[PDB]
Amino acid sequence: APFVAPNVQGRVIKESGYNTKTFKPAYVKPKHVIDPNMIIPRQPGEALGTG
Amino acid sequence: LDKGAGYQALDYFPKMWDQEDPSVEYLMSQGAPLMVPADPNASFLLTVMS
Repeated sequence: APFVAPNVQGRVIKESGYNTKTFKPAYVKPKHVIDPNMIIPRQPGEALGTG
Repeated sequence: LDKGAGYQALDYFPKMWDQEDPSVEYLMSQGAPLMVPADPNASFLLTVMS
């Protein structure tokens, strides 16, 4: 607090305000194409020979 | 080799789908044929003309 000789008025004290933060979320979009070149070939569980 | 009928093996598969605008239908039948002689030597071919 300010020391102020009691013979005088007093001292005016300043203030401070405040702030805000604002954010937009980002966007994510992966995809696969699944044409036959991927469906046909033998997958690991398939028996050798026939499948 | 079609998502229709679960890729299963068929003599032929009739398939039909439409385009929304203009309203055009497409109609396709597809099949995977081969005629195999079990004994390719049970027959012969003779060319007789010149």
